[PDB]
Amino acid sequence: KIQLETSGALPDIIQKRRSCRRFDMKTPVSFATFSNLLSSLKQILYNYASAGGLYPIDVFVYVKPRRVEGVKAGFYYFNPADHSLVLVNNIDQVIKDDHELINQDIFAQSAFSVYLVYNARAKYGAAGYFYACIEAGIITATLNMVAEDLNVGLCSIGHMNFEEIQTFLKLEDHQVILHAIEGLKI
Amino acid sequence: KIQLETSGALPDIIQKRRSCRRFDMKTPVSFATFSNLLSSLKQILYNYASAGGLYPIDVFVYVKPRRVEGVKAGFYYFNPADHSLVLVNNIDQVIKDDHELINQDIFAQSAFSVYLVYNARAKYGAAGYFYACIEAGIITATLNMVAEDLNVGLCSIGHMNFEEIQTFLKLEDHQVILHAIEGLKI
Amino acid sequence: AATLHQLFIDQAQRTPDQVAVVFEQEWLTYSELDQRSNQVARFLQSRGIGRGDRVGVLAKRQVETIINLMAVLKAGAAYVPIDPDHPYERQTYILENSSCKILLDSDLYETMEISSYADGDLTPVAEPEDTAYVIYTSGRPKGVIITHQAASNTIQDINRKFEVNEEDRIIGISSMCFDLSVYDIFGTLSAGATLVMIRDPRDMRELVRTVERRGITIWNTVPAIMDLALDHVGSHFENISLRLVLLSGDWIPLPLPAKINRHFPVADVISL
Amino acid sequence: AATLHQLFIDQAQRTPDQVAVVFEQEWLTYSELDQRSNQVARFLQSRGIGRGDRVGVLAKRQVETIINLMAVLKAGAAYVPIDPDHPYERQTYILENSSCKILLDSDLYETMEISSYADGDLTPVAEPEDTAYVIYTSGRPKGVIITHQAASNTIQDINRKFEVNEEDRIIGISSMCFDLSVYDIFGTLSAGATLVMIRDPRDMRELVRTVERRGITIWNTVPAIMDLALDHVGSHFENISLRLVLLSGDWIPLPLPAKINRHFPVADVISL
Ligand SMILES: Cc1cc2nc3c(=O)[nH]c(=O)nc-3n(C[C@H](O)[C@H](O)[C@H](O)COP(=O)(O)O)c2cc1C
Ligand SMILES: Cc1cc2nc3c(=O)[nH]c(=O)nc-3n(C[C@H](O)[C@H](O)[C@H](O)COP(=O)(O)O)c2cc1C
Repeated sequence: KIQLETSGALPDIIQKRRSCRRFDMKTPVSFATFSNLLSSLKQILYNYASAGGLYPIDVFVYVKPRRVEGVKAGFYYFNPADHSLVLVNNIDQVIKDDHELINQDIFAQSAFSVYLVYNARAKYGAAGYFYACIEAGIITATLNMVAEDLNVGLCSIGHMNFEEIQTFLKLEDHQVILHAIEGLKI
Repeated sequence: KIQLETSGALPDIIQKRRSCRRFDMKTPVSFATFSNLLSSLKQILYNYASAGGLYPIDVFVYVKPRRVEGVKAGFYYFNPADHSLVLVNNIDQVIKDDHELINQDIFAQSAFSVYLVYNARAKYGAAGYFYACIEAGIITATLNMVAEDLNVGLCSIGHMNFEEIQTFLKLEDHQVILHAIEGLKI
Repeated sequence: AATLHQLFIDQAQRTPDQVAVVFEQEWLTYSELDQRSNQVARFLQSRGIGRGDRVGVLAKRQVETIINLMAVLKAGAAYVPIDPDHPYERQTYILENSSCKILLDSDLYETMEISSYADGDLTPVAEPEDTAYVIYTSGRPKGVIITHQAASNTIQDINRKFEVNEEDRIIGISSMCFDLSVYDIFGTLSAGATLVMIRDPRDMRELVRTVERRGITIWNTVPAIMDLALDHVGSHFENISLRLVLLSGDWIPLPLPAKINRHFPVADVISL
Repeated sequence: AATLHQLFIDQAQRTPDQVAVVFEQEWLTYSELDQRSNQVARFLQSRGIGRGDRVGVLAKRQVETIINLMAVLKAGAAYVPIDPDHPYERQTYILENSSCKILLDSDLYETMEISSYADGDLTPVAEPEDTAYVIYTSGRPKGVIITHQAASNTIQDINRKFEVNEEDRIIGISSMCFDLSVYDIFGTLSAGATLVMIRDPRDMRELVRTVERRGITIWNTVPAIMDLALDHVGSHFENISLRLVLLSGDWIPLPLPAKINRHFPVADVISL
C-alpha cells in the first residue's frame, strides 16, 4: 500500500505525441523530415531492441502523389543496410477499400503509409513471431516519438485488408504483415 | 531505386539508449527517479497507444532488498488510476532459477524487475492478444527511452520461467505474462 | 502539320522513362514502345508493307498490340483493327473489304525474333493526308477511312482543351475496333500520359476498381458504359482521381449526370 | 534478567508490523502473535494452567504452533514438545513422565473461539529461574529441564555475537522437539527477525529452494542436514542471502566446509 511521486518528469516526445488523424493535405513532407523519420531503423547494430539480434521486421511504405518532396508515388521497400528506398510498384496504389469502417478518412488525409512485415526466418521456431509482434510495437513507439521531434502526425491501424497490399509489395509466403501506420498535421 | 538523407536528426533518448546489462549494485534508485520511470503508464487517457482505448497490459514489478529508496523489497502491482504501488507479496522473491541460461547474471546485478501482463478482457475476441503483444513493445520502448531521460539501464527478457512468478503475483487464468524487463548502470 | 506516330515519337524524346502503357503486370516505357515498334516496323517493311497498304491487327488487350499498331503507322501503312471476339466470317469480310495485305497477332515480336532488327528512328513515309486507320461500323459493315491529320487534330484539340499531361492516366475500356480508342492510345501518347489497359470491358466491378487501384484520371467512353459501371458501385463510394469524363453520344440516361458527380466529385463531365 | 516470552514481548513493541513467522502462505506479525498468544494464555489459565505446570504441545509445522508455545510460557508454565510423527506409545511415555496437565493441538485458537478472550498483556508469572521447556532425548527417553534464564542467555549470546536483527530470516528446519529449535523460535523473536517454517525437514530439494525463494539468511542445524541438502543442489549453484551457518556437533563430514563456501560464499560457517 504505497504512493508514488506525481511530481516531476519532462515528457516532450512521449506526452507531446498522440494518435493523429487530421493532416495538412497540402504541405509536402520535406525530403529531410521524411529521410529522418525513417532514420530510426537505420542499421549489425540498430537504434531499437530486437530479440536475439535478429531484427526480422521488414518495413515498407506507400507514398501518395506529390505529398513528399523528392519521392514519386508508389510502394517502396526501405533497406536498413543502405538507408535506401527501392521502388517495388508505382502503377498500383492503396485505396479506401483496402481499409475498413472507421479507418476510411484516416487514410484519406494521410500523406504516406508505413507497413511492418515479420520476415519469418529463424532460432526460436515459431516464438520468433511472438517476439516480432513486440518488435513491431517497439518500432511503432520509436517512430511515433521521432515523429514528435518533427511534428509528423501518426496513427496506428490494427486491422486492414492486407489481401492485395500483400501482392503489390511482392511479399513471400514467409512474409506476413503485422502492423500499419498512417503518417504532417494541423 | 532511391537514396535518402543520412545527414541529420538528433537522437538523444533513442540512440543514447541500449540494452544494458551491467548495473551499479550499490547506488539505490532515488524515489524520484523510480516514481518517474513509472510515470509513463500514469493514466481515460495514457501516454502511449493502445488498440481501441483498451489498455489491457497490467504491469507488475519486483524490487530487490534496499536497492530503491523508499520501497521495501517485494512484488508490487502498479495502479495506473492512482499512480500507486500496492504490495502483493514481500515474503517470496524471484531467484536465478526463475531465469535461465544466458540471463542469470543479468538478473543478478539488476535492481528491479518490470513485468507486463496481458489482462485478457474484451471487443476483439482473441485478436486483443495480438494487439496486446504490440502494446507490450510500445510500453517497452517508452520505458527504455524514459529510462534514458534518467540514466536508468534496461534489458528485455524474452523467455523466463513465469511458472511460479505467476503465483507470487496472484495472477488469474485470464492474466498471462508477455514480457519482462530488468532495470542504474556504470 | 502532324501524324499520329510522329506525335508519339516527339513525346518519347521528352519523357523516355515515363510509363506509356500498362496492362496487368506488363508495362512499357515511352522509349521501350518507340524502340520495339521501330523494329516491328522494319520487319513489316521486309514484308513489302509500305505506303498505301492496309495491315490487319487483332485487337487483343495486351501491350504488344500497341507496339503493332504503332509499327504499322511507322512503316507508312494504315491499320485495320480486327475484333478477336468476332466470328471468323465477320473478320474475313473486313479483311477482304479493306484489301488488307496481312493480319498481325500479338506475340509477333517474340516468335519472329524481331529484337534482331534495328530499333532506331525510321525514315518518314506517311504524310498527314495519308490514311492512318480504317474503322468498320454497324455490324453490312461499312469501313470509314481516317487520315493522320483528321485524327491528330481531334486528339490534340482534346489534349489542349483539358490540359492532358504526364500526370494523367487513361483507362482503355473501349475496343480498339471502336473509334473512341484512337484517343485512348494516341491521345495518351501525344500528351505523355499513361494508358492502363483492361482485360474485359464487360466486367463492370473491375472497371470501377481499376479507377481506384491505378489512379485513373480520364474516362472516355459512350454514356452506356459509365451508366452500367455505376450500378456495381457502393452507395457511399467516392473517387477523387477521376477528373475528366468524356462521354460521346446524344443519349444520356437522365440520372447519370447527378450519379457521376456523387461518385466522382472531382470529375468534369463533358458531352461531346 | 530475562524470560523467553518477555524478550519477545519487548520486541513486539519495537516492531509491531514486522513479519514474525511465515509457513507457506500463512503469516503472523509480531503484534498478531503477541495478541493471539495472550488470548490462548488466558484460555489456559481458565483451565488451571499456571506456575509449575507442564503443557504438552504437538510440534506441528504451522504458525499456530508458535502461538501455543508462547501462550504456555505466558501462562507461567513450561511446554513439552511432542513429535506428531512419533508412535502413540512414545508420545504417551513422554506426557506421563513429564507430568503434563494437558496436550495442545493446532486449531485450538479457532475451534474454542479464543478470539473472545482479552488480547492485552498479562500479569507476569514466570521467573528467570522457572522451567521454560523440557526436551526429551535419545529415543529410555530422558527429559532435560531448561530454565528461562539458561535459554535466554544462549539465544542472546548468539544474537549479539552475530548481530541478528530485523533484516534476518531464519529457516525453521529442525523439529521443535529438538533443542536447536529454541533458537529458531525465540532467538528469532528476540532479535526482531522472521521465522520461515518448513513443512518436511526431509525434503532436501525444498530446503535449498526455500533458502533462495524466501531470502534465508541464517541456517541453524546439525552438520548432517546441511550435508544432505548440498547433495540435491546444482554444480554451479550459488546463494548470497545466507550469511550465517550455525552447525552444532563435533562430527563434520570432511568436504562439507569447502562445499558450504562454494555454494554459499557469503555464509560464515560456525562450529559451536
Ligand atoms: C496495435 C494498435 C492498433 C490500432 N489500431 C487502430 C485502428 O485500426 N483504428 C484506429 O482508429 N485506431 C487504432 N489504434 C489507435 C488507438 O485506437 C487509439 O488511438 C488509442 O487511443 C491510442 O491513441 P491515444 O494516444 O490517442 O490514445 C491502434 C493502436 C494500437 C496500439
Ligand atoms: C522481445 C525481446 C526479448 C528479448 N529477450 C532477451 C533475452 O531473453 N535475453 C537477452 O539477453 N536479451 C534479450 N533481448 C535483447 C536483445 O537480445 C538484444 O539486446 C538486442 O541487441 C537489443 O539490444 P541492442 O539495442 O543492444 O541491440 C530481447 C529483446 C527483445 C526486443
